[PDB]
Amino acid sequence: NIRIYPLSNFITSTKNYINLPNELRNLISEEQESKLGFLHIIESDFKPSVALQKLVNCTTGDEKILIIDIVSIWSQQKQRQHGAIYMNSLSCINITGLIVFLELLYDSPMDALRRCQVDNFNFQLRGIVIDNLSFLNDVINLSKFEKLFKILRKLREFLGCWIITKSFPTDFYNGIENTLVLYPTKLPDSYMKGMDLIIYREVVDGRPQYRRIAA
Amino acid sequence: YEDLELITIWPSPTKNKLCQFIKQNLSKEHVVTQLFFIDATSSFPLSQFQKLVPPTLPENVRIYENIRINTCLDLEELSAITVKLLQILSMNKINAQTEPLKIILYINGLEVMFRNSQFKSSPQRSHELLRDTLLKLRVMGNDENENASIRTLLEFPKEQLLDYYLKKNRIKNGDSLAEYIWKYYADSLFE
Repeated sequence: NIRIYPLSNFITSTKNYINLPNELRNLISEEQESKLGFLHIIESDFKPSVALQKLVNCTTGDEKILIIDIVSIWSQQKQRQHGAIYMNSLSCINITGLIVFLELLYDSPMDALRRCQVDNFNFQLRGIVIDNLSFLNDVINLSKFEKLFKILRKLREFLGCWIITKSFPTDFYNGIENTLVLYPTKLPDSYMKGMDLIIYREVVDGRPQYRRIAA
Repeated sequence: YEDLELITIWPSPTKNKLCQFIKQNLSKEHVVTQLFFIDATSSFPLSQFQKLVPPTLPENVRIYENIRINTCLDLEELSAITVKLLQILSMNKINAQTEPLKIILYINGLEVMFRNSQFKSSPQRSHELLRDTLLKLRVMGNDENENASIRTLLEFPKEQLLDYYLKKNRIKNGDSLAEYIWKYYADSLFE
């Protein structure tokens, strides 16, 4: 029954981990960050905050980030970066198409990546980013978001990518003239319970401050 | 034309500035530019447009043939127009196996369309159809195809964008549809 492990087991992984930018240090211990695999950011910004940009524009070498760009910001011609692959499709702007696409990515990464116009497969998929889960928004909503979480968790187990998602804060969900009127965002716990770090961005003056939400 | 963002809000443009924008953009050479003007009131500034861009001058014939007018009263009818524009774009891209097609989709009165649907359906249904149509228009305008493009402009009166003008330096119950779009769907606002 004795187990003796080479130390190299504890320092080697088949998984990628999220490397927080400065804006986000001092939120979790060094042990906690040594292993961020799922990060959710809540921010009121349409476009990505500078911390989100920093998390994402984080390509080492032959490494790529797949950006599922529901909002059509990151894949715009003037915004595109070399370290990213993009999915920006009318087949992938609602939660049913997104899950079909992510299921294909798990079953047959080559086929799914072909949709994103990847000619060559010479790279490690380091991360998947989905922007903005608030646009995928009963009790059937709970079902679809757990299904989304479960496929993203399977993806991380098989491919090793980390996952970063974004949503708008509670305000967006009030709707136009408050006509649609926990966390400071309206996503189910079937999703949020899965996050290793939930970050919230707010402006308390005209200063944006990032805080952990261990809510 | 490629100055334009995927979705731009134009607050309270004067009739003269709007006519001038249409005249400059639809007279570009070596491209086919069309304006689809979608409005909830049938209030295209025709009388001013005719003064600035006289239809009796032969150079102006094509501009008038490349403006398309629709009166659209709710989000259901806007979603149907968005279907037709996407059929036009798709078929142009296909047939491009010839001058590029450039569409400027200009929607005035979107807050009135939202208000109509909202009263005919539900708050959830209204916001869902608004969301589907704008996300679709973004992916459409973001397509890297060189043979056919679209760019959308949304007109709103200034008084519906107070969060913008007050930021850029009141009593409020939520965002107006203009403020909500400025925050959640539009790339920029052009004064």
